[PDB]
Amino acid sequence: IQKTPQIQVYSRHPPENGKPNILNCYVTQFHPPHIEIQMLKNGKKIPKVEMSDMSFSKDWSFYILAHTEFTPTETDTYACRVKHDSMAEPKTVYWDRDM
Repeated sequence: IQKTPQIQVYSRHPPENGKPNILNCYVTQFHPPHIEIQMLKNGKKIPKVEMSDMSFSKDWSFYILAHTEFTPTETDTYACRVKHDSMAEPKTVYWDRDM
């Protein structure tokens, strides 16, 4: 049947407040390919998000990478929100600084 996405949210480099960085949302192991991915800053969709082409895995699933430039601060929250038919509602995964 439908396969549920695995979602990994991570920065390129160890985060330092006030230093520009790249935030990534890597979504894997989903089927069918229809999916909606948003990267969020304080709950608001980030307008400048780059999406890789979607690829297919030999384990019978699709994967894709969203990323954006960001500057971490003490108070800003970042997340990736993923809507897929395998799930009853969109899943929000927070960037975890305790990472």
